[PDB]
Amino acid sequence: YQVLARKWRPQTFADVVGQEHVLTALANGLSLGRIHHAYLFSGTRGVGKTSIARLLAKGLNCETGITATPCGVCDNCREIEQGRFVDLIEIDAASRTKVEDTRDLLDNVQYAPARGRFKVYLIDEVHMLSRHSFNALLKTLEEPPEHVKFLLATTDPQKLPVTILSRCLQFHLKALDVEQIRHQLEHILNEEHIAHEPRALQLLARAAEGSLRDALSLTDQAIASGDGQVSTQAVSAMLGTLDDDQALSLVEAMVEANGERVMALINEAAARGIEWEALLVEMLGLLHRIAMVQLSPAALGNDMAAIELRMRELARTIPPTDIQLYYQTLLIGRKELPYAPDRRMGVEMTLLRALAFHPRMPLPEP
Amino acid sequence: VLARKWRPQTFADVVGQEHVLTALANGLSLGRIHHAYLFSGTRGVGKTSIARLLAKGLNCETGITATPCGVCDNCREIEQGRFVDLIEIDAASRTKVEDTRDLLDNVQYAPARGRFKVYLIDEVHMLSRHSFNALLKTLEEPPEHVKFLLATTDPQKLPVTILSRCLQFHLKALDVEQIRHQLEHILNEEHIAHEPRALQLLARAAEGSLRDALSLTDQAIASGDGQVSTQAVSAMLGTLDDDQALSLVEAMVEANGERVMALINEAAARGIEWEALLVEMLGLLHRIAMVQLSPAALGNDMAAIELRMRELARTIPPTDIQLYYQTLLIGRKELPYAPDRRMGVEMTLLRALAFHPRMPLPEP
Amino acid sequence: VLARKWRPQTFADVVGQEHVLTALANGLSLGRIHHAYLFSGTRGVGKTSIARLLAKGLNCETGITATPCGVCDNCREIEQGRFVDLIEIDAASRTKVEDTRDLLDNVQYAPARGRFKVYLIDEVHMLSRHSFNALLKTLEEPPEHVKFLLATTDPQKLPVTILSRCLQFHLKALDVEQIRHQLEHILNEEHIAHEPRALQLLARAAEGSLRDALSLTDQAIASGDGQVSTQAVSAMLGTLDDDQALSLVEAMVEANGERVMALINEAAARGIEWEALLVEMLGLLHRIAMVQLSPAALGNDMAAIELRMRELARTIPPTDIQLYYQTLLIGRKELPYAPDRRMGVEMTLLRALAFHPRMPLPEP
Amino acid sequence: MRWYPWLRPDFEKLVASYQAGRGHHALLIQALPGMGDDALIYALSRYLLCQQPQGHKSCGHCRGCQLMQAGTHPDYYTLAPEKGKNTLGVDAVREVTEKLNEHARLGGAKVVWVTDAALLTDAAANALLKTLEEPPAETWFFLATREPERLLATLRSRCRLHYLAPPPEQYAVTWLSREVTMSQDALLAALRLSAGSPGAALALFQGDNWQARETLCQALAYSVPSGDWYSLLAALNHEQAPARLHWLATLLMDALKRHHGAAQVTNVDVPGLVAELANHLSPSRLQAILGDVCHIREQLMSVTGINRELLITDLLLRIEHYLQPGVVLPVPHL
Amino acid sequence: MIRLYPEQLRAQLNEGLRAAYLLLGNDPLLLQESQDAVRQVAAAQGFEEHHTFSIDPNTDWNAIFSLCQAMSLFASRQTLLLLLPENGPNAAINEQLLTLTGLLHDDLLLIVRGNKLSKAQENAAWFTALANRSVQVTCQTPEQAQLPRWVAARAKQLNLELDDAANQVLCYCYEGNLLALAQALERLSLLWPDGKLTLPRVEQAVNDAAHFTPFHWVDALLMGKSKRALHILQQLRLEGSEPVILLRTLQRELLLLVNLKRQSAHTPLRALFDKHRVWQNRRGMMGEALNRLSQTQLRQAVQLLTRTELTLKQDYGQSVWAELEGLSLLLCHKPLAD
Ligand SMILES: Nc1ncnc2c1ncn2[C@@H]1O[C@H](COP(=O)(O)OP(=O)(O)OP(O)(O)=S)[C@@H](O)[C@H]1O
Ligand SMILES: Nc1ncnc2c1ncn2[C@@H]1O[C@H](COP(=O)(O)OP(=O)(O)OP(O)(O)=S)[C@@H](O)[C@H]1O
Ligand SMILES: [Zn+2]
Ligand SMILES: [Zn+2]
Ligand SMILES: [Zn+2]
Ligand SMILES: [Zn+2]
Repeated sequence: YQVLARKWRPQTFADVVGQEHVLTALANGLSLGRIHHAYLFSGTRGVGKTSIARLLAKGLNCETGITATPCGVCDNCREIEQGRFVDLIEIDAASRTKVEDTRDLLDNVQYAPARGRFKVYLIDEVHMLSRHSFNALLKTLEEPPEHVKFLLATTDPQKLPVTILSRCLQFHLKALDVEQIRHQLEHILNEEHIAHEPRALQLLARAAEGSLRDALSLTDQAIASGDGQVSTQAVSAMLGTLDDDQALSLVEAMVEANGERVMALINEAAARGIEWEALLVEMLGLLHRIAMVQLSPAALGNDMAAIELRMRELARTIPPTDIQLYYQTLLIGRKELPYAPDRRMGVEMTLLRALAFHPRMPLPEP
Repeated sequence: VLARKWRPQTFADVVGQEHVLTALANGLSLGRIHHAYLFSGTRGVGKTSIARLLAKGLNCETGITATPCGVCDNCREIEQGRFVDLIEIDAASRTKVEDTRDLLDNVQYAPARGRFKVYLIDEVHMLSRHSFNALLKTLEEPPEHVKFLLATTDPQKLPVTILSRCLQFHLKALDVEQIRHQLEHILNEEHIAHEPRALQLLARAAEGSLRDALSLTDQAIASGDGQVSTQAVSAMLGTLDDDQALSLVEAMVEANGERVMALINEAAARGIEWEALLVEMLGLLHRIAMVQLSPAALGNDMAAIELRMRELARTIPPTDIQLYYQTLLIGRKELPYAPDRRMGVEMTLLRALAFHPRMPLPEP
Repeated sequence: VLARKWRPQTFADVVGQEHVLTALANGLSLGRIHHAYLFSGTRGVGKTSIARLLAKGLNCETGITATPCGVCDNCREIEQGRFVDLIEIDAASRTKVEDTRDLLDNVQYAPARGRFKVYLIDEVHMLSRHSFNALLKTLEEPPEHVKFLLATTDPQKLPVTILSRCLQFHLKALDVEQIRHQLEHILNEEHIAHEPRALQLLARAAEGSLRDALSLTDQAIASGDGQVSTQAVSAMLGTLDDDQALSLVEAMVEANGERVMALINEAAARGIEWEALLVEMLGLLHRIAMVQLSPAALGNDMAAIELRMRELARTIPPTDIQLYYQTLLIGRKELPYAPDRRMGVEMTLLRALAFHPRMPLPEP
Repeated sequence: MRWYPWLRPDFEKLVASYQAGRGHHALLIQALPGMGDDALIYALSRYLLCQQPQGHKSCGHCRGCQLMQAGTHPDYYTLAPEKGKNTLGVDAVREVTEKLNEHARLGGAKVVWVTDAALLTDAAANALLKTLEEPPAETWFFLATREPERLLATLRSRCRLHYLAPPPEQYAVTWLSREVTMSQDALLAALRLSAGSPGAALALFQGDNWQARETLCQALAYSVPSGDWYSLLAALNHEQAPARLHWLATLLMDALKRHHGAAQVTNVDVPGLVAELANHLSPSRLQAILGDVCHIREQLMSVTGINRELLITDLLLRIEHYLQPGVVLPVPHL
Repeated sequence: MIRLYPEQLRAQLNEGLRAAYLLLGNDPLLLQESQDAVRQVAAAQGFEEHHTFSIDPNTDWNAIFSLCQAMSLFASRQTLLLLLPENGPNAAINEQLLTLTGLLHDDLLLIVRGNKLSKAQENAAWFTALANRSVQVTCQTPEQAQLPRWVAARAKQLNLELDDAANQVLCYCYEGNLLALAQALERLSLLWPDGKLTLPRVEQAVNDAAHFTPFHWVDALLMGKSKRALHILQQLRLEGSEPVILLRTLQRELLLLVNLKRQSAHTPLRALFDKHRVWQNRRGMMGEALNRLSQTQLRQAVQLLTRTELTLKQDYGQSVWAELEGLSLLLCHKPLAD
C-alpha cells in the first residue's frame, strides 16, 4: 500500500529537506532567469542530487514558464516526475550496459527542444565518463547552445578536471544529521497515522546514513514486517541489531563478569540472525551513554526509560574509568572484525578478552 | 546436483533471511501485497528462492497464502518452472536479448492459469535503458492481475525512479554455522558419508553463500569417493589438512623458536597458504580461549586434538592467549606489506614469541 | 556577477597594486611605451583588469594617457571586448587551440581603428612550442603599431628568452583588510545590508583572490536573500575560527564536564567536521606544549588567543599536557570505529575526564 | 621461456594423462617465479596441439607444429593482463569464452593459457568459472598462480592443482655452479633469497645486482657495530630500493632467526654479518627495524612518486633512534 | 678560438665573421646580448634564414643533421643555433657535435649556447675542432665583488643615477638572478623618468614590492626567529606557490644540515663547507643553525617533512601547509617527544 518511498518523493522545492541554502540559490536563478549553461551537484550518494536535479528540469520546461514554483499538473511537470520526458535525457556514466548510449548521446547533441523550453541533460556522476565522450562534453560546454542546459551530479568533484568545474555552477548537498531524518520520519508517520515506538525511529534513522530517500525506503520495510507499525521490535529485526534491551542485557552480563550469560546471549542472539558488527555498535552505544550519565544524570534520553532504571544503576555503580575500558575494549573489537577469521568468532573472542581482562573479576589461571 | 535438489519449497525451508520471510509472509496472510518487490543481495543468498517461493504462494490454487500447499497444480508447475504465469527474465543474458523486449511489449494483462501474472526478473539492474522505461511505465500504471519481483545483486545500479516504486527487501549473507548446519542436514537426509571438518571447511569455503556451499559439496562428492570427508574436500581446496596448524601454536607458546621457525620452513616446502595458516592459528587460539570460559567449547572435529587443545587451555593464561590471538590478527592485516608472504608469517610468530611470559631477552 | 559589474575602468579603480599602477601610469604620462608587457600573480588579483586598462590608455582617442576618458568609441568598445584593435587570445582554452595558433602566425602590423594594434594573451605560458617561437620571432623584431600585453600565473614555465624581451610586473594578492574595506564600500554604494563580522568572514575566505570574494558575496545574498548577515555568510563558510575549538581544551583541563559536553553540543549544533575538531584541539595542546619550552612559540594570528593560550602554558604541568595530547590523540585514531562520530568525540573526552590528572571523576 | 631440466619429471606424468585420457581440462600450476611455470605450459600445450605427434613430443611439420612455431594458431589463446594496468579484465575473457563455443578451426583440441590467474577481477573470475562448469568439448585450460590461496575457492575447486615444487638444494646449486661461477655459499644464498627457484637465483647474478648486494652487506658490516646506519643511505638509495630493501630485511630476519636458534639462515653468504647483527641488536630491535624496512620499502613500491631520498634518509636516522636507549619501540597497529 | 668577454665581442665582430660562435655561461642576458650581437651582423651579411635546435637526448636529429648537409641552389644561407642541454654535452653528444664539426662552410654560421664547459667536456672531439676557426664568449654572472659594479655600470647605461646604498639593497635581494635585477631597473626607469634612486626611494619600492622566495622562508628557518618565517609562509601562499616545491627546497637544506652536524670532529666546519660547495655567504648562517639544532631536532624535522611529503602524496591535497607551519616552528626552538 503506497510505499512512502514514492508517496513522499519530493515534488516542489519546498518538499526537499534541510538543504535550504542550496535551494535558495536555485530559487533565485529560476526567478531572475539567470540560467547558467551548466549545473553541478556534488555529494555523497543518498543526498538529493538527482532528486533536486529533477526539481530544476521541472522548473525549466514547465509550461507555466520558467518557475521556482512549478505546477504539478501541466503535461511537462507530470512526465518529468515519471522519468519519461522527451527532452529529459538521463545518462548514468557509472552505467556499464549503457556505455554506447552514453557516447552516442554526448556526441549527438540535439540543438532543438522537442517539447520543452530547453533540453535537459541529467548526468549521474560525470567523473566516471569515458575519455572519449568526456571530451564531447568539454567542447559542447565551452560553446553551449542557448536551449541545451546541463545538470551534473558527483560523488567526488575532485576527480573532475578544473576545466569543467570552473565551467559550471557547483552546489554541494550536505548529508542530513541523524536527528533531522529522525524528525522527518516522525512527522511522516504521525502524518500517515501509524503507531510507532521512538526508539525504533532513531534506528531507522541512523540505519539510513544521512539519506532521507533511504530513510523512507527502510521505514517501509519496517512497516511491512511490523504489520502496520514501526516497532523497535520489527525494526531491530530487519536491521538485525539489538533491541536496546538485549544490547544492555549483554553489557550487563559483560560487566558482571559472567561469560556463560554473555556467550549464551550471543547464541540466543545469533539465533535471531544478528549482524555481528552491530552487536558491538549497539553495546558501545550504551556504554557511551552510561558513563555520560555519570557525568550528568541529566544526560539521559527519553525513551531510554524502558531501560532507564538499569542505565542509572550501572552508571552510578561502575567506575567511569572502568567503563571507559569496556568501551574501548569492544571498540578495538569492531576494529579487528574484518581480520577475525569469522565475524562471529571475532565478536565472541572479543567479549572473552573483555572477560579475560575484566577489571574486577578477570578469568583465572591455575 | 544437491543445489538444485534442495531449492527451498516452503518458506520454512529457507535459511537465515527472517526479516524477510517475516514480511512477505505477513504480507500474504493478510492479502496485503504490493506490485513490485525488489530483492537485493550478493551471490546465492536466496533471492531467486524467495521470489520464486513468494510467487508460489501468490498463485497457489489453495488461496493467497504464505504457505503454498505444494500439491495443487500451480505449485507443482511452479516447481518445475513450467508455469505459464511465471515469466522468468534474465536481464543479464546476452542470448535472449530479443525475446525480452518482445514479450514485455507483447504483455499479458490476462493470466492463463494462476490468479496473478508474475514477472520474475533476475539481475534487474543490468537492463537496457529502453527496457527500464518500458517497465517503469508499467509500474506507474500497475496493470492489476500482475506483480513484479525484482532481484539484484547491486540495487544501486538502479534508477531512483524504479527503486521508489518498489518495496525493498535486502538479503544478508549467511553466517557460517548456518551454512554448515544445513550441509549437515542435507547430507544426512541424503544418507551420505560426512566428517565434521569437511563440513567446517566446506562452509568456510562458500563465502557466506549457501549455493556455493552446496555446489561445492557436489564437486567434493565428485572428487573423492561419494564421500564428503576432510581429505576429499581439502583435496579440492588444496587445504593443508595437517595438524601443523596447531603443531605450530604449541611451539610458539613454549617459546621454542627453533621449532616454530623449523616448523614453518618445512611448511614452506609443502607449499602452504600462508594467510590461510594464520587464519587457522587464530582459529585455535579461539576454540581454546573459549574452552577456557566453559569446558564444552571444544566441539566436533577437534576430538582429534582434544587432549592437546585442552592442554593448552589449562596451562596457558587466558590473559596471555588474547595477546597471542591479537598479535596474529594484526600480522594477518600486515600480511601484504611484508615482501614475502612468509617473512610475514614468521615475522609474526617471532613477534608473539618475544611478547610472551619469560621468552627471549637481549644481549650484545 | 558583481565580478563583471565592478571591473575597473580607470587606474583609480584598481585595489592595491600601486607599484604596478604608478609604474604603468607614469610610463604612459611620458609617452614611454615598451614593445611588450607581462603581468604575473595569482588568481583574481587584477592581471586582466590592468592589462585591459593599459590597452585603453594607449588607444584612447583623447590620446595616449594614464587616464582613458572612458567615453570615446575606443574606450567603449574596448570595455565591451568588441574592439577591432584588441585581439584577445587564450592559451588556456582547448577549443580555440587553432585560432590561438593562427592569430600569431599572422600578426596584423597596421592598426584598424585606434593608434595601436594591441594583443592580450591570458596564461601565456600555455602556448604550444610552435606559438612560443612565433611570439619570440615577433618580439625579437617588435612590429611598431603592434603592442603585446601578456598575463600569467606562473612566469616560470616561460622560456627565459621571451621573459627576456618583456617588462614584468608582479601583482600581489590583496590584504584581508584591503578586501574587507573594499567590500564595505562596494556594498554601501549598492545599498545592501551587512554586519562587520560577515564582511571579515568573507574577505578572509577569499584567499587574496578578490574575484572569488565577490563571486562568494553574490551567493551569500542569493542565499541570505538580500541581506549579508554573518548567519548566511557563515552558512556556506563554516565558523572559520570559533575560539571554542580552544574553549573546549580549557573546558577540558578545568575538568568542567558540563561545559565540555555543552560546548560539543554547540559545535554539533552547527555541525563541524568532528575529527577536524580533534586535530584542531590536539594541535593547540601541541603548541601550548611548545610554548612552555620556548615562549616565542606563538606565530602570526595567535594574537586574539595569546592570553588564553599562555595561561594554559604556565598553569598546567607539561606532564598533564602530554597526557591530554595522548588521550586526545588516541580518540581520533578510533573515531571512525566509534558507534557514531560525535559520540566518538564525547566518549573520548569522557576518557580524559575520568583519566584526568587532578579533578578526575569518582565512584561510590 | 626456457625449458629447464627439473620440468621433465612433471612434464612426463602430465602428458601421461593427456595420452591416457585422464587429463583435467583445468590445470592450475602453483609455482614460484623462474621455477619454470612458463615453459611447462607452453610445452604441454604444444603436445596437445600436434596433428601427428611422435609419442612424447611433436613432429614439427604438421599444421599445428608449424602454426605454433609460427606463433599464431587458431586454437592457442593467451589471456595475459591488459597491456598496461596490472590486472585482467572481465572483457578479455568473455570474448575468449564464446571464442571457444565454435568448433576448433583445426578440428581437434583448443587451448588457453593464463599469465597469473591471481591477477583477474572478482568479476573477470566468475565470468570464467561458468566456462569451467560448462566445459567446451575436447578443450584445455591452464591456469598458473604464485599463490593458489588468493584464488577464489569456488574457482580453484574446478581445476587440478599442480605444485611445480622446486628441486633439492644441492641439485639447484650444482645446476647454478654451471651457469655462473661463484663461491658456493653465494650460490646457496642466491638460491634461498629466491624461494629456491634456480631461474630466479640466476637473474640475480645476471646484472651488477649480486655485487650491488655485496656493496650493501659491507655497509651494514660497519653500520651495525658503529651504530651508524645513516651510512646505509649510500647502498639503499637507488632505483632498486625495494629490491635492495628486501635484502636488508632478509638479513635482519636472519639475526632474529639466530636469536631464537633457528637452524636455517638465508644469507648463508655472510654468516659473519648476520651474527654481528644478532649482537648489537636485541631481538626486539631487529623487530622494529625489520618493521620500518618492510614498510618504507612498500611505501616506495606503491606511492607513485615519493622522494626516495627523503624516505630512506628518514628510515635510517630513525633506526638509529630505536637504538638509542630509553627510546620506545614501534608496534604493529590498529 | 679567440677567448674573450662579451664587451670585446662587438670589436671582434668587426674585423670579420668567424666560422662559429660559442656562447658559454649561465647569465640569461649576456647570452642573449652576445647572441643578438652576432645575428645583428649576420642578417647584415646575407643570413636571412635563422634556425635553433635544442640539445636533449630526445631530439629529432635527422632534421638537424640533414638541414646543414644541404648546400643551397640559390646560395641562401642560414644561422644554426644549438641550445646545449642544462647539464651539457654528455658522452653520446661528444660525437653528435663532432659530426657537425667538419661540415661547416662559409654559408652556415654556427652559434652554440649553453652554460660553461667542464675541463673534460672541453676536449670532446667536437670542441677541439672549432678550436681553430671559432670564438668563445665567456658569459658568467659577475661575483659578489663585481655584482654591485655591474648594477652600477648597466644602470648608468639606462641613464640612471642609482646610489651606492640603493645599489647594495638591490644587490642583497635577488642576489644573483641577474634576470630580475636587469628587470627592476627598466621598471624603475619607468617609475621615475629623469628621477634619482636614493636609498629611501628604492628600499621602499623593494620593501613594498614584497616578493619572497620559498628560499627566503628556508633561510629564515635557518635559526632566524619564526616570526618572519611564518609570515613568509602564508605570504608564500598568496604567491600561489605549490607546496610540493616548498617541501623539497627545505629538504635540500635540511638534509645538508644533517650531514654537516654529523661531521663534527670529522673535519672543521671550514673544510666541510667547501666540500659540499653551497657555502656562498650562507656561511655564518648555516653555521649558526649548526649550533642550535640538536642532532635530534634535525631528525624530528626530517620525520615531519616525510609525514608531510607522504601525507601530501597519499591523500593528494590534505592541506599540507598546516604541517609545514608546525614544521618550521620546530626548526626554531627546543623540541619534545610526540
Ligand atoms: N537462504 C537460503 N536458504 C536455503 N537454501 C539456499 C538459500 N540461498 C541459497 N540456497 C541454495 O542455493 C541455490 C541458489 O540460491 P538462489 O535463491 O538462486 O540465490 P540468489 O541469491 O538468487 O543467487 P544469484 O542468482 O547468484 S544472484 C538454491 O537452489 C539453494 O539450494
Ligand atoms: N586589483 C583589483 N582591484 C579591483 N577589482 C579587482 C582586482 N582584481 C580583481 N578584481 C575583480 O575580479 C575580477 C577579475 O579580475 P581579473 O583582472 O580578471 O583577475 P586576474 O588576475 O586576471 O585573474 P585570472 O584570470 O583568474 S588569472 C574583476 O572583474 C574585478 O571585479
Ligand atoms: Zn508545469
Ligand atoms: Zn498450492
Ligand atoms: Zn577614450
Ligand atoms: Zn607435430
